[PDB]
Amino acid sequence: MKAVQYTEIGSEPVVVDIPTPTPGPGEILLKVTAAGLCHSDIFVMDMPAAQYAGGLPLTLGHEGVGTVAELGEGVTGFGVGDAVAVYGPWGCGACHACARGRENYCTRAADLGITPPGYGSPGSMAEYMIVDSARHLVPIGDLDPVAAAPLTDAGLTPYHAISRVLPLLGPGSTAVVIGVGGLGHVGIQILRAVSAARVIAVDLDDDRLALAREVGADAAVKSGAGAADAIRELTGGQGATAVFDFVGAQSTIDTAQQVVAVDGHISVVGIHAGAHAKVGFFMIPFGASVVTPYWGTRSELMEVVALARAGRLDIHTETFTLDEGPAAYRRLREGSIRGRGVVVP
Amino acid sequence: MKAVQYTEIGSEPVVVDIPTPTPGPGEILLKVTAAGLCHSDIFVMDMPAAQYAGGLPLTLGHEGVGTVAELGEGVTGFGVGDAVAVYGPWGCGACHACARGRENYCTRAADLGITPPGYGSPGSMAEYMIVDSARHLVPIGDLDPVAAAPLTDAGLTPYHAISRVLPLLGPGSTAVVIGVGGLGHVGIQILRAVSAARVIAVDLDDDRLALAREVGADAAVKSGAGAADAIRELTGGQGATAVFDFVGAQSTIDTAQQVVAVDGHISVVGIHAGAHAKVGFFMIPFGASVVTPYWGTRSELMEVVALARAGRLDIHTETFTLDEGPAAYRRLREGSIRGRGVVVP
Amino acid sequence: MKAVQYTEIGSEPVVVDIPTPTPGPGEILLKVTAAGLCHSDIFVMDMPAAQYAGGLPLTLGHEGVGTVAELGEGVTGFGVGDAVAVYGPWGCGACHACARGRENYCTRAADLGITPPGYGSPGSMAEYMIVDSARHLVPIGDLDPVAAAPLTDAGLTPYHAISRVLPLLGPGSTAVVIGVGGLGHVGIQILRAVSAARVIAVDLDDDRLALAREVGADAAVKSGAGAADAIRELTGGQGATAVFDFVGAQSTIDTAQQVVAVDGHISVVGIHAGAHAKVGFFMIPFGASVVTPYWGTRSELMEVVALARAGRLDIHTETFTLDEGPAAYRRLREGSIRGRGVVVP
Amino acid sequence: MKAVQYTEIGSEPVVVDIPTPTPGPGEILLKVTAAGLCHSDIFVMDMPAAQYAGGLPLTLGHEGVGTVAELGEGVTGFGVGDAVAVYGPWGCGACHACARGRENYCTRAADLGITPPGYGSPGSMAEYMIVDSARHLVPIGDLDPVAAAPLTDAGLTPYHAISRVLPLLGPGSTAVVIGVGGLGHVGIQILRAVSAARVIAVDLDDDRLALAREVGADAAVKSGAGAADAIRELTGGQGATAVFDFVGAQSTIDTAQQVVAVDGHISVVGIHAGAHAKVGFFMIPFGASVVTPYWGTRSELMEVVALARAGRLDIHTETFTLDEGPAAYRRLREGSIRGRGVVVPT
Ligand SMILES: NC(=O)c1ccc[n+]([C@@H]2O[C@H](COP(=O)([O-])OP(=O)(O)OC[C@H]3O[C@@H](n4cnc5c(N)ncnc54)[C@H](O)[C@@H]3O)[C@@H](O)[C@H]2O)c1
Ligand SMILES: NC(=O)c1ccc[n+]([C@@H]2O[C@H](COP(=O)([O-])OP(=O)(O)OC[C@H]3O[C@@H](n4cnc5c(N)ncnc54)[C@H](O)[C@@H]3O)[C@@H](O)[C@H]2O)c1
Ligand SMILES: NC(=O)c1ccc[n+]([C@@H]2O[C@H](COP(=O)([O-])OP(=O)(O)OC[C@H]3O[C@@H](n4cnc5c(N)ncnc54)[C@H](O)[C@@H]3O)[C@@H](O)[C@H]2O)c1
Ligand SMILES: NC(=O)c1ccc[n+]([C@@H]2O[C@H](COP(=O)([O-])OP(=O)(O)OC[C@H]3O[C@@H](n4cnc5c(N)ncnc54)[C@H](O)[C@@H]3O)[C@@H](O)[C@H]2O)c1
Ligand SMILES: [Zn+2]
Ligand SMILES: [Zn+2]
Ligand SMILES: [Zn+2]
Ligand SMILES: [Zn+2]
Ligand SMILES: [Zn+2]
Ligand SMILES: [Zn+2]
Ligand SMILES: [Zn+2]
Ligand SMILES: [Zn+2]
Repeated sequence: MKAVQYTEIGSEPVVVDIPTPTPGPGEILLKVTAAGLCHSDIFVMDMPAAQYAGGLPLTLGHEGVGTVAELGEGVTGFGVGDAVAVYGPWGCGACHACARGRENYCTRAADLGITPPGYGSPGSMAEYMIVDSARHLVPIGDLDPVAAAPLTDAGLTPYHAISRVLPLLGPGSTAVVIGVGGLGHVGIQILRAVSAARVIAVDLDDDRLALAREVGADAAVKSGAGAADAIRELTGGQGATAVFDFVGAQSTIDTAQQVVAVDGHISVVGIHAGAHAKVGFFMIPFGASVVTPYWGTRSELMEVVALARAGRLDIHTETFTLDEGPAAYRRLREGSIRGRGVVVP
Repeated sequence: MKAVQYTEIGSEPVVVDIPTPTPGPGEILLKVTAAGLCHSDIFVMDMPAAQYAGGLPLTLGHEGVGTVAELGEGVTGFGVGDAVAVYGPWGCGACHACARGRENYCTRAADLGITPPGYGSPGSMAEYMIVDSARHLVPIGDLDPVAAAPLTDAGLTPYHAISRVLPLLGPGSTAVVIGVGGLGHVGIQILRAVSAARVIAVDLDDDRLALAREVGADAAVKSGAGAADAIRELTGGQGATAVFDFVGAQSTIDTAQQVVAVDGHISVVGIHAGAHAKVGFFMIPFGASVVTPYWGTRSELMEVVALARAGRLDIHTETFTLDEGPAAYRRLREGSIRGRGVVVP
Repeated sequence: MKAVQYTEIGSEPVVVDIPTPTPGPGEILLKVTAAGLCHSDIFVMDMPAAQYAGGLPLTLGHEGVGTVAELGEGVTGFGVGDAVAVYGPWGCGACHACARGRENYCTRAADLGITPPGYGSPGSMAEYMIVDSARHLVPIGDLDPVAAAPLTDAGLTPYHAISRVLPLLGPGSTAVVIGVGGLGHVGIQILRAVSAARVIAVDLDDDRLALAREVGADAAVKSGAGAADAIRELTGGQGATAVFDFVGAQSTIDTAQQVVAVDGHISVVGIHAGAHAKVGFFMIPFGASVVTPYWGTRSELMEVVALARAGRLDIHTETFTLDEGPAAYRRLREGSIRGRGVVVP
Repeated sequence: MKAVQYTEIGSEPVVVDIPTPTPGPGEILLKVTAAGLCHSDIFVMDMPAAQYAGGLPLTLGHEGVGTVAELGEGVTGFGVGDAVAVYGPWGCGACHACARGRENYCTRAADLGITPPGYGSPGSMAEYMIVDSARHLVPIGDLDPVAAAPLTDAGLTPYHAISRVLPLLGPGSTAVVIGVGGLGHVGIQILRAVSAARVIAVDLDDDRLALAREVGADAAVKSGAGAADAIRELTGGQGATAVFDFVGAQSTIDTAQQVVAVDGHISVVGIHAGAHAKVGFFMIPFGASVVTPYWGTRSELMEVVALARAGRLDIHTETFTLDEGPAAYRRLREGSIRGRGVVVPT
C-alpha cells in the first residue's frame, strides 16, 4: 500500500510502498477515507534526533477516519463497512484516568510503551491503518470523511481545552482565540455552539481574520504588538475571561497574560519550544489559571462528532492525494492552507 | 486608642496613640479582641516606595476579630456585643463576582478606591476598628478570639486555594503543602477535613515538620534540593495531584513543577517578588494547571468558621500585646513564631 | 399614584389610587417603566384564604424594571435616572445562601418576614415602586423596558432551572420544554444560547408550537397522551436528557417521567396544586434527578441581562396600560397572550 | 464446583454442584475469595415471575472479590494470582456513559442483553466465577478479601450516591443516613472521609444506632414517626443538607422530605416496591433535588478501594461458608447480620 512516512531525521517525509497490515487479536484494520495534516507533525519532524521519540520509519497522520475493512480475532461492536473516527491519544484503558475515558492523561502509557498513531505507532496517512482496540473507534455514520478527519484533533483538542473551563464562559464572558488555523477555526465554532461567550479571534494573516468572521467570531484582530490594546478596547478594562492560545509563541502567551481577566484562564494549546506563561504575583491577574492541555477524552470526541452531525461545525479543508502528502506539508509550513489539509487515499 | 502603624517606608512599625474612630452610616465599630500577624505584612513593609500602595500612616492587621461596639446609622443584622470575624478582601458588592460573594475577585474595587483593612484602610491591630459594611462581618459565636483571628486569612486563603480544585482531591490523591507556617499549618488541617487526600508537608525547619505531623500531615519532607525526589518516592512516579505552595520562592515553585501529576494543580499562594511558575510544554506535565489565588470568598469564610466550630481546626498561636506588636513582627521575620502570631488588645 | 391591587380573596384585582411611597434609609424609589404579568399571580389570587400569604391589599407585579427616581438615605452606587431591573426573591443578604447571591434559597427570609415584591411587599404594577436595597437592582442600560421586564422572572426562572443541570446539556443532548408561554418561550432561547442541546417544545396550542419554532425550537410536539411517544420517536429509545416542565400539571410531569433519559433530569417549574413527580424505583429511570426550582440567583439575573444585551433573547410581549391591568389578567387566565403581558405606566 | 443458586420463583436459594466454568476469549476466571450478601438479592428473590428478569437457575452474588485463576484468549493487563474486585454493573463499554466509566448508566446494555453478575449473569457465590472483560476488574493488592467484597456494592453504591452531590456537603452541612445496614454503615464512613458533613444516622434497631456511632456518626436516632422532629431538633429549622435513604420505604422517604433543607438533596437508594418521593410544590422544599441512583462508576470503585487501602473504611462483617449461604439469607431477611454477610468459599 501507499503511505507517507518520516524516514530520516531532518528530512521531508516521503511517499513509500509498504505491506498492507493484517489485524491481530483485538485489532481493527481500517480502509482510510481521510487523513488530516496537523502542525504538530511539523513540530515532530523538526525535533532533533535526541528528542524525537516517534521511531523511524513512521507513517504520519494522527487525524484518521475510515471504514472498517477487517476485524481482528475476537473483535465485536463493529461491522465491516462501518464509518469510524480514530480516537488518537491511546492509553492503557485500566488506570483511574483511562476509566473516565481520559486516556490523554493516562499515567501508564509511557511505561507500557503505548504510543499514538502518527507518533510511535503507524498513522492514518496510508491506504489502510491498524487500530489497537475497539474502544479507540467512534462511529461517524454518514458524515463526509474529508470534513470528519479534522474532528479527531483539530476538533477534539480545542474542544477539550474549552471544556476544562466551560463553566467560566457564561453570558457576558469573552473568549479570545489566538491562531485561526486548523485548530483555531474549529475552536471559534465550538465556543459559539457550547457557550454564550463573545469570541475575539487573533491572527497574523488578514485572510485568516476573514475566515474567523466567516465561522462566527464576533471580532477579529491583527496579532502582534498592538493586539493586547486592541482586545482591551473591545472588552473594556475587564479583559478576556479566557484566552485559547493555539499558537503558543512567547509573543502570543505574553499577549494572553496582558488581556486575561481576574479569575480567568489561559489555555496554552499551541507548541513552541521553550515558550511559557509566567505565573506569579504581579505578572498575571489574581485567580487567572494557566494550563497546557493535551488532546482530549473519549467522551469529548463523541461530543465533537455530535456537533458535526448537528451542523454546528463548518470545517474548512483542502484535499490532497497521498502522492501530494509531502507537498501538503510544505504548504502547511509556509502557512498557505486555509483551514485543514486532508489527504484522501 | 493604641494602634500599631507602618509610618515610613523602610522602617519598622511603631505603637501610636490615635483617636478612637466613630462609625458613619452603614459602618460598624468593633472592639478588637484579636488581630493576627501575617507574613504579607512583612512583604508590604518591604515594598519600595514606588510599589507600596497602603498609604501612610497605616494601621496594620488584616486578620481581625472583635465584638460589635457601635452600629453606624442604618445598620441592621447585628447587635452590640456580637462576636464577629472581619471578611478582609473588600469589594464593591455589586459586580458579577461580588454578587457571588467573590469579593476577592471584584473587578471594580481598584477603580472605586476600595482597599482592605491593613492595606489601604485601617486594620485590626488597634483597640478598635471600623468595618465598612455589615456584609463584611461573619458571626463566630463563642469561638475563642485568639484562635479565631487567623481564620480570616491563615484559614480563608488556604481554604480558597484548596476549594478551587477540591474535586481533584479524591481518595487516592496526594496534596503537598509547602511551608508549614501560619497559612500552611491550617491548610494541612483543611485538607484533612474536606478531602481524602494524603497530605505531605514540606518545610526547611525540622520543628515545622513536627508541627505538620501534629496537625495531621501523613508525611513530612525536608525542603530544598532533595524534596522533589523524596515526594516522588512517596507518591510513586505518578507525582502529587496538587501542590499548595505557601512559600512561593523560585526553588519551591520549581519543586512543585517537578512533582505535580499529569492533570494536577499547583497553587502558588506564597509571595516572593519575581518568582513564577513556567507553564509551557516540556516544562510542566500535560493538564497540570497553575494559579496564584487571592484571599477568599464570603461563603468560604463562613465555611472556615464552621470548621472551627466543629473542632476540625487546631490553630497554633502565640499571643502578644499591642506594645509587643513591633517585636512580634521581628519574631515573624526571623521565623520564630510556631504557627500564628496574634495581638490581643 | 395608580396601582393594580389584589384587595379581597377570590375577587379580581382592581385599579386603585394610593400614595406615592417615599424611600426610607437604604431604599430606592423607582419610576416603573414596565411590569410583567406572570401566571404565578393567578396561582396566588386563586389560593384559599387559609393558604394566601401575600397580605391585603397587595400591589401586584414581581417582574419590574424602572428608572431610579429617588435615593433613600445613604444609598450610593446608583444615580437618579439609572435604568434598572428588580431582583425579586429578596433574602436576608447575610446567610450562606445569600452570601453566594442565592437569595432565592435564603434560609432566614421567612423568620425575618422578608417577602418579595408582588407577594407580601408592594409590586411593580404601579407608577412607582420601592426596592428595599441596592443589591436588588441590576443595571440594564439602554435595553427596551418592555422586553426587559420579563427578564426578571420569565428569563431568570428558566435560566436558573437550566443552570442547575447545564453540564448535562452537551452536544448530542436533548432538552424538552413543556409549555411555551412567558417562561417557556424564553427557556427555549436560553437553551439555544448556553448549550448545544437539541430543543423539543411541547404545548397544547398549535400557535404556541409556532411561537416555539419562531424562537428556535428544533421540533414541536402536541402535548397530551401522544406526546411521550412523539418525543421518543424524535430522541430514539434513549429519551430526553432534560425535561423543563413549565406547566407542572400531573399529565405533563407524567409525560416528563415517561421520556427522561437514564441519568437525566426533570425540572418541575410550573405550579399546579397537588401535582408531583413520583421518584422511586421502576417509576423513573435510574439516575434521573427531579427538582422544583425557585426563581433564581443575583448573578443569574446579571447573566440573563447579558444575554438580552447580546441579542440572544427575542422576548414576545403585548403591552397594556395600568387601567388595562385587570383585563390583562383575564387575558392571561384564558391563554390569549402570545408570550408575556407587560404593563407600561 | 459448589455454588448458591436461585432455582425457582418464590423458593429459597439452594446449594448446588455445577461445572467449574472455562473462560472464553476476553474472559477471566476468578477463584472467589469472598462474596457479599446484599438485601437486593432478597428483593430480586421476592419479585413475582412476571417481573423477575434474572433467569433460572441464577448463581447469586453481585459483590465479588477473588484471585485471577485463568486468563481467557487474548486477555492482558492481569496475571494469574492477582487479587481483584469485580465491577458489577456491566455495560456495553462503547456508549457516551460507558466511555466515562459510567457503565451503571449504560444506555445500550438492555438492548444488547448485558446483565450483571448475580442478576442475569452468574454471580460470585460459588468457588469460581467468570468476568466478561478485564475492564471489570480492579486490583485490591493485599486487602483482606472478606472486608473487600462489600466495597463492590456496599461501598460503591453509597459512594456514588454521595459523589452525585458532594459539592453540597461542605463545612456546616448535615448528612442524614437512614438505615445502618451493609450499605449504610459504609456510607457513614465515606461521608466522614470525603466531606466535612455532620452525620446523623437513623435506624429502627438500637444496636445499629450503636454501630453507627462506632463508625463515626455524630448522632444516631431512632427511626419512625418521631425521627423527623428529632433530626430537626439536631439541625435547627434549617434541616438536613442531604438525606441518603438506604431503606427507601414510604415512611423513610416521608421522613426525608420532612427534614431536607432548601436547595438540599434526597438520594433514594433503598428499594421498596411502590415507594416514592413526591416532588411537587408544597410537598418538598424549593431546590431540594431527589434521585434514585444505581450502583456506581468504574472510577468510583477505584476510589472506594483507595479509601479501604488508606484505612478509612472499617467494614463490619460476618463470615459464612457456601453451605451456610441459604441460612445467611434467612439471617439477612430477619435483620440479624451486624453489617455485611460475606460467604468465603473453602
Ligand atoms: N495541545 C495539543 O494537544 C495539540 C494538539 C494538536 C495541535 N497542537 C498545536 O496547535 C498549534 C496549531 O496547530 P494547527 O495545526 O491549527 O496550525 P496551522 O498551521 O493550521 O495554523 C496556524 C495558524 O496560526 C497563525 N499564527 C501563526 N503565528 C501567529 C501569531 N504569532 N499570532 C497569531 N496567529 C499566528 C497562522 O497565521 C495560521 O492561521 C500547533 O502549535 C500545533 O502543534 C497542539
Ligand atoms: N495569596 C494570598 O492571597 C496570600 C494571603 C496571605 C498570605 N500570603 C502569603 O503566604 C505566605 C505564607 O504566609 P505566613 O504568614 O503563613 O508565613 P509564615 O512566616 O508563618 O510561614 C513561613 C513558613 O514557611 C517556611 N519556609 C520558608 N521558606 C521555605 C522553603 N524554601 N521551603 C519550605 N518552607 C519554607 C518557614 O520555615 C515557615 O514554616 C507569605 O508569602 C504570605 O505573604 C498570600
Ligand atoms: N418555579 C418558579 O419559581 C416559578 C416562577 C415563575 C412562574 N412559575 C410558574 O411557571 C408556570 C408558567 O408561567 P407562565 O407565566 O409562563 O404561564 P403562561 O400562562 O404564560 O403560559 C402557559 C403555557 O403553557 C401552555 N400549557 C398549558 N397547559 C399545558 C399542557 N398540559 N401541556 C403543554 N402546554 C400547556 C399554554 O398553552 C401556554 O402556552 C406557571 O405555573 C407559573 O406559576 C414558576
Ligand atoms: N440503588 C442501588 O443501586 C442499590 C444497590 C445495592 C443495594 N440497594 C438497596 O439498598 C438497601 C439496603 O441494602 P443493605 O444490603 O444495606 O440492607 P441491610 O439488610 O444490610 O440493612 C437493613 C438495615 O436497615 C434498617 N432498617 C430497616 N427498616 C428501617 C426503617 N424503616 N428505618 C430505619 N432503618 C431501617 C435495619 O434495621 C438494618 O439496620 C436495600 O433496599 C437494597 O435493595 C440499592
Ligand atoms: Zn495534531
Ligand atoms: Zn491509563
Ligand atoms: Zn495575610
Ligand atoms: Zn465587585
Ligand atoms: Zn412569576
Ligand atoms: Zn439569607
Ligand atoms: Zn447489592
Ligand atoms: Zn454503554
